[PDB]
Amino acid sequence: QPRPLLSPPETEEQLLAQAQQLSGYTLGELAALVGLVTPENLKRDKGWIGVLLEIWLGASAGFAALGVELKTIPVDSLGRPLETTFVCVAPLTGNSGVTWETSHVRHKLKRVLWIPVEGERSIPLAQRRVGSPLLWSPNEEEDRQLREDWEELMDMIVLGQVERITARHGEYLQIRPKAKALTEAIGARGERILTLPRGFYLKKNFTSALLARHFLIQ
Repeated sequence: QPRPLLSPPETEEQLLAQAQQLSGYTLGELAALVGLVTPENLKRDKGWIGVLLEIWLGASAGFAALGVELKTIPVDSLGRPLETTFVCVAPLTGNSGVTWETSHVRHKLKRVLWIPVEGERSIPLAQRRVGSPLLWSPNEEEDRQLREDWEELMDMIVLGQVERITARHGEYLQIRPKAKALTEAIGARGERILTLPRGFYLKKNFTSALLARHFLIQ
């Protein structure tokens, strides 16, 4: 029977052991154990699940230390990703001299704690359960492909071909509009263009394969 961490995890094994303690419990049960009330619609408190997990993952403090990025991931009653996963915002101006090494994507992705949560809309927020957590780092072959995708997409962005981008660019990573708003960028001629703000995303089949791995034998 779970209890929130009296202090932040001092190691990633401590952080994972706790995350695993919340598997099977619903957001409503986890909030009731901490004196919180689950909204009836997340749209009113857009960042509610994040605060709750942070309270449980140790000290609200009224993971940057451990070097592990926490990422919730919406899944179905079977634990498979419902959608595309957002990594970070893709800036269309002022990203020169930036590399894969000093990129926020690689940073945020170097070591991740995936926390599956049933994200199916029709399910009352309070009845959505936490799945099985998974600490993950891209292997050398995945990290080369992530670099290939990041360099390609940033190349297009800076070369003035952001509108030329589709889901066909990048095997793992993807750039999709972050969704009214328009952000400034560079065109095919180098001219100024207004466009939909963008973000780096990970394909569904990618987060899908990684959560499913440990199940397979032979």
